[PDB]
Amino acid sequence: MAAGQNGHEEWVGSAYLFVESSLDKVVLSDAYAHPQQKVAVYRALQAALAESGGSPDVLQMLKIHRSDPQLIVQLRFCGRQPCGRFLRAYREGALRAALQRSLAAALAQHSVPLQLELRAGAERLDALLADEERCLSCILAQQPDRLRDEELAELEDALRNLKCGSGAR
Repeated sequence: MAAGQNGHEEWVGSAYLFVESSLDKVVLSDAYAHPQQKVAVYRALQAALAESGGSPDVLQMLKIHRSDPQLIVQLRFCGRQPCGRFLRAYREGALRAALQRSLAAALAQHSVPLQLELRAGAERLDALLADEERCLSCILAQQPDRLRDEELAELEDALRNLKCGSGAR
């Protein structure tokens, strides 16, 4: 156990994710326009991150951005441990999306190909799979902005109290 001066170790930034079903007959982005849908999607996306290593205590969504025929979601980071799981789990999530397309016909969908892309700077999703250290430089290069997300922060904080996982029994 060594120690002396107070280390700062500050690692936090914002990342943009694009989610689309690759379908031009359904306008999914418009559906997220409604506020109730954004909040409902808010909990759905939060649970999905836990599977990839994005717990609501370390990784949270700052806000949902809607632009063009795609959905943009802002993510926040703080712990390095859950950060490595976030990018490593991202590759696995993309593979899972391919399964949904084959399962679409099997269940009741002609085809629902969904995919996630990362845009943190000049490197895209294919530019982050090769080097993992670079993704941190891009995500950390851009500072977050809570000036316009003050209302969202209260909404996610209220959501935390409603959810009670890890029961004592």
